[PDB]
Amino acid sequence: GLSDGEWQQVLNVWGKVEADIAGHGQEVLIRLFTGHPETLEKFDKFKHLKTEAEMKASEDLKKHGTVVLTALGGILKKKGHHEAELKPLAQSHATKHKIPIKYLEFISDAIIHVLHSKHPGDFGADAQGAMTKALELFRNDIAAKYKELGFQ
Ligand code: MNR
Repeated sequence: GLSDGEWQQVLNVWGKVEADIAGHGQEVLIRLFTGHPETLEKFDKFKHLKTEAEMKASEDLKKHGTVVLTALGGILKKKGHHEAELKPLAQSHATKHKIPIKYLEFISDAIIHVLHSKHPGDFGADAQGAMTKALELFRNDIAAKYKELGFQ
């Protein structure tokens, strides 16, 4: 797990996200979609978005970004005690949305990129280490649920 110090770093970084949840959410999804276009195909509501301009101009994409990061923030603030919060997410993503764990790796990487991009020089080595651990933990706990379900 993460140490108390590490959790404190994670939630300190998360302060940045909470000052502009929609802006961070939007940039994360744009980073995901642009770098990994196959991921767009998992969203019937975003498949029409043929350019990054269209993405940036989509109010509904920003709205979804807010839903996404609010859910992740809820999870993070549990500091690893997130079984109740994580289980239904794991299950909807495997069973309904059919999201391979690879795409969760992609979005983890996107969050790290976006934090650097929006806060250059203000996302230190220790912070990146802590946030990365927290995201791997999220990812790994989801992967356990995927295995249970036999979802690939
Ligand atoms: C590559 C694609 C996917 C990735 C990566 C991804 C990563 C993440 C993620 C990681 C930080 C969090 C937190 C996250 C959280 C959500 N997510 Mn998710 N998600 N996610 C979807 C694709 C993806 N998610 C799709 C598709 C829906 C349904 C969208 C619609 O309303 O049409 C959805 C829906 C949701 C919903 C709405 C409730 C539900 O359906 O369970 C939440 C909350």
